[PDB]
Amino acid sequence: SASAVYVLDLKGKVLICRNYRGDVDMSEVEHFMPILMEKEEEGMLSPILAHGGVRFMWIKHNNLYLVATSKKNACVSLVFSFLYKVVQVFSEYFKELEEESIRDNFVIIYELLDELMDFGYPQTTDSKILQEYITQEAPRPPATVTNAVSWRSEGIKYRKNEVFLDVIEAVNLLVSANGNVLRSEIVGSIKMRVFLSGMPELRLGLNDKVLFDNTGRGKSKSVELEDVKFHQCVRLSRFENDRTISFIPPDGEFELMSYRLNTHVKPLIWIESVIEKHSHSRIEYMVKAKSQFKRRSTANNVEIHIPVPNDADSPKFKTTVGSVKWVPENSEIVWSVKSFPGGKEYLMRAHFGLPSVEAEDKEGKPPISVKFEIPYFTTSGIQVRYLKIIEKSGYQALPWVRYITQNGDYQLRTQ
Amino acid sequence: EIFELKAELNSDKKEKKKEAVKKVIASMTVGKDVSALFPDVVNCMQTDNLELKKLVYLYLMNYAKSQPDMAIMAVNTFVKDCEDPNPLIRALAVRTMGCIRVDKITEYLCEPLRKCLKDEDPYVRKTAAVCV
Amino acid sequence: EMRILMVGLDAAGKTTILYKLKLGEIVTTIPTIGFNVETVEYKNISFTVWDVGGLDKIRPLWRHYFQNTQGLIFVVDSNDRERVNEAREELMRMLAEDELRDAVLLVFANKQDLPNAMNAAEITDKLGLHSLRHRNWYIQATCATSGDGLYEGLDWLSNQLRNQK
Amino acid sequence: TSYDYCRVPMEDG
Ligand SMILES: Nc1nc2c(ncn2[C@@H]2O[C@H](COP(=O)(O)OP(=O)(O)OP(=O)(O)O)[C@@H](O)[C@H]2O)c(=O)[nH]1
Ligand SMILES: [Mg+2]
Repeated sequence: SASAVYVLDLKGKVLICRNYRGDVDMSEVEHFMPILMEKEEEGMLSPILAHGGVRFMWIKHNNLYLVATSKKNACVSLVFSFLYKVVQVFSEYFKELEEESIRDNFVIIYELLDELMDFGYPQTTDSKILQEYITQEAPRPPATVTNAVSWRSEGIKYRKNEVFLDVIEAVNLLVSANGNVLRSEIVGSIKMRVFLSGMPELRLGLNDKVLFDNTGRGKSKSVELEDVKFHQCVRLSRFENDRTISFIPPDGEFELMSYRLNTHVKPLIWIESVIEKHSHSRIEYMVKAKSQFKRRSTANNVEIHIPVPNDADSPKFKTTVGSVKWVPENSEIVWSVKSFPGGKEYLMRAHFGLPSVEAEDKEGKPPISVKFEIPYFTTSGIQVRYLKIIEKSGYQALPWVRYITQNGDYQLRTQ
Repeated sequence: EIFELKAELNSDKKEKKKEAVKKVIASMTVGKDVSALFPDVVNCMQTDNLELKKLVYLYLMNYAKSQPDMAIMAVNTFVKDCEDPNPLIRALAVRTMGCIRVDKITEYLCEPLRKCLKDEDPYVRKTAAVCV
Repeated sequence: EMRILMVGLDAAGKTTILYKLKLGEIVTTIPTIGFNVETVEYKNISFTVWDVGGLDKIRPLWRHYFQNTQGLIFVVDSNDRERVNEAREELMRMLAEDELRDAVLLVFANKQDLPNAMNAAEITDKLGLHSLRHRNWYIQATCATSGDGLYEGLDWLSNQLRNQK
Repeated sequence: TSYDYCRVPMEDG
């Protein structure tokens, strides 16, 4: 129950303001950045700032503090998911989100912040449905805003009827400093690109372990879905009954399902390293990179980052495969190898200098974090199986799919 | 300086008052003290255009407490705008009726809100539900 | 092209004859708390009409159209002899301004379908319209549901506006 | 989209 949805600058003046209830006075926005500094410098950097009986919830985009005030007992995750959905809607309109937009596209953004919320309540937050009655180029509102099926306005027609599925692996990993796996989980996300005609219905075929166990085919290759969180479009009770993903799809880009399993198959890229940190002289990185997966796939454009001392100097990089640039902006090396086959080992040996006079504060030990990406390969073993198009017309659509293996936060610890 | 803007506001041409109200809410965006421009932007409100009345509703919302005595001159326009075939302007007038926090105003605002409760198109119904 | 008002005491029929001039209808109208504005394209002159109601709390709210104001129409309510005295005092309170001197007067004798109403000369006697210096005034009998006398007042107004052939 | 797609069966009854 926000009382004023704010967008501030990085200083503390108002880019755009939109109050609803009168519970928070408009003068109360002026205290936000001093409270931010006075709570940030003492370890209490919290998303819920406090000013007497007036609270401050906020998220931080690149140049923007989407501040959301409240005075009573606000439902908090409501307001934060409201603010992230406002961020995603504005990124659907304005492909970048800066101060150049807000102080100049203020014709339409006040109307958006009138539409999204009344008396503190998020009510109509789909981007595509908000497009067809809020334009920057007005009729009656579409009934899709009022209708139960609220993410697909009827009357959409394309000449062909293409549906593109993108299955994205994102391996999260955190290997400890001894050489063992702490956590090998996989956050997978199926992102679909749907161009269909009318009001269709799709039923997705997965090789689920649970659906095969309800059928009687849990002895072939299947995926153990430890948890799945679907989009709003999937009728969840039909999934609760017999693992059935029934949904009226949206138009264009959307995220279908956000699953999260565990997998005790080996890590994809192994990073053994040593650090001979001689004091006040130099440092050595005899790091090796082997791949545990099969010898058929190729890892595109990997970026094996290794954090270095903050004030090192005169780098040398004797490699065998792949370029190095030393990036002192974040004080990191970026060991990049473009074409990376499976099962091979590429060795790299760096060598720096280090200052004589020691620093005032210590530097911290950030982790190695690689940025690999592999197509046509899944570590999970998940395969999509079927996708039925249901339509009163009845036609031949073309469901296309590809398999992407990426990283999530693929960190490996250092010494 | 603002007398020039009030003179643009007291014109009769559409593309003058549209730039006038955009200049008013551009001053209100950075928070320039435009509170003396209340009693004449109330006049340039009953318009056929829709991208303009959202800005005037925005001005009435942001300066409702600011002019507690002059704010009576919107209620007949509210009960006119809550009687339209296009439901968007009705529900817009409804969700602006509720945010105006003046006790002298809310005396006359009950019966059009009652009429907008039992309306057909569910947009204004769910908007009047929040206005309750 | 020229602007005009319709002010006066409440329930005098001014919004009724306003929307009768607009569409040609007698529609349901509440007692007017805020304002009304329409436009009437008559004889190639758009009569921009600004109604301000006559409730007791909104009678001090007349000055905020009196900035940049060209004309005036003061609609009386003939059937209220008790309220015509305070209507005259409100009229003189309006007519005692340094800003309203370009506005000509147009009194519509309204609701002239009852025998309790006065004729178009007795209202002049009750108001004292002969003592109006710098005021081009003109009385006319107007009825709402029939519509007679409205366009005669618009004719006299159009004679006041243009100064040509 | 330099990674090219593959076609899945539609019905799989
Ligand atoms: N019989 C009859 N009744 C009339 C006539 N003209 C006006 N009335 C009555 O007078 C009432 C006046 O209606 P309005 O026009 O809304 O009142 P107003 O003069 O605008 O006063 P406010 O709305 O308060 O500013 C109407 O409801 C009618 O019932 C008429 O010509 N004949
Ligand atoms: Mg009236």
